[PDB]
Amino acid sequence: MPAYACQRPTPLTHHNTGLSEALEILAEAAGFEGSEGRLLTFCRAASVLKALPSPVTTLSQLQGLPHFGEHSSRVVQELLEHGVCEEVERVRRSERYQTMKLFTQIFGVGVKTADRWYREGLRTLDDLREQPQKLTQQQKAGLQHHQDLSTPVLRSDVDALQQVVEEAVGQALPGATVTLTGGFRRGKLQGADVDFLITHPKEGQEAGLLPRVMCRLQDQGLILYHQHAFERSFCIFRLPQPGSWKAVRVDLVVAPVSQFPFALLGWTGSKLFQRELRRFSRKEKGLWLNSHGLFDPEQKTFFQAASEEDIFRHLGLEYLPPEQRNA
DNA sequence: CGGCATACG
DNA sequence: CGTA
DNA sequence: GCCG
Ligand SMILES: O=c1ccn([C@@H]2O[C@H](COP(=O)(O)NP(=O)(O)OP(=O)(O)O)[C@@H](O)[C@H]2O)c(=O)[nH]1
Ligand SMILES: [Cl-]
Ligand SMILES: [Cl-]
Ligand SMILES: [Mg+2]
Ligand SMILES: [Mg+2]
Ligand code: NA
Repeated sequence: MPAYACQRPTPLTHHNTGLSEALEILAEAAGFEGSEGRLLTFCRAASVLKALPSPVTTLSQLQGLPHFGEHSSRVVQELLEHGVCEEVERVRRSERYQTMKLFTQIFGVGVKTADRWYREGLRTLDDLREQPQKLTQQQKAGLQHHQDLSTPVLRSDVDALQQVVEEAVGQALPGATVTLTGGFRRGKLQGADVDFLITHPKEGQEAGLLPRVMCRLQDQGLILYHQHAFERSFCIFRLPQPGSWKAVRVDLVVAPVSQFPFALLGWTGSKLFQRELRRFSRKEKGLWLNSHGLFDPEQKTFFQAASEEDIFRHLGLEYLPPEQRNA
């Protein structure tokens, strides 16, 4: 078992679901308290279990696994012995955890805002609605649309949405393309949103594209919310339903075709996979990775990539398809 | 102990 | 600060 | 919280 998640296949479904979900509660709770290091260890421990070829049935099977020390091992031990971990249940039940979870789920609210509101005594969505003066326009939208946005987007929803985006993109710039990325590209059957990557085969033609796309979508009546030169858009989209419609989150990003492999890798995730891949690049290979490129700071040169495969090869890593990046 | 991914709106 |  |  290698120490970095980008060094091993992680499938979407696996053999240690209950154990990884318990560790991810502790990870989440760590984040709500601002402990990014603890969050990372619990996420990595969880992810290690996702990568195992069979269920953990005894504590000894943790020996030598990376990211399992005293704390994570005890969590697993208790689940194996009793079916529950007391620390985990205590977190689940706590007012702090439940309210930070509820508040950070709102589009436009992060940990810092949730925490402030929590300290101010606020606890429910209706608490927030009563004092609407204190909300940003983004948060107002997030709160109005919260019920719809809390329902999963279905894979079976995605194609219709992609078609609508393609129509607008084609008018904005003939020849421009739309690629499904994010969780659905990793094989998820549901998601919190739909993430699309846009480019054009002629380098440079994509400059100024996203505002054109957004204005067209808004003219079609499809945009319930968006922030408006830019290259990322975080929207709320109108998605048809039987006799009605629902709000869904849609992310759009534009990249030049030279950067497309880096953007595709970066947006396809998982989020933990990308963090680990970047950490690996920098700490093991001395190369700086982001969604735009891969930089050698000694030669002061960028690696040209024509494919994700190129990028894995330049990092000396075995290729992982998107389905195996579910760290 | 230091480090923990990296960027855009 | 928010967001991916 | 864990790794190197
Ligand atoms: O903090 C982040 C968030 C997101 N991302 C990158 O952006 C991608 C989409 O970010 P996302 O929030 O849409 N998550 P996703 O994996 O699609 O699952 P879901 O919750 O169902 O939408 C993620 O999969 C990462 O590749 C980051 O790199 N860092
Ligand atoms: Cl589906
Ligand atoms: Cl980036
Ligand atoms: Mg997504
Ligand atoms: Mg997204
Ligand atoms: Na939020």
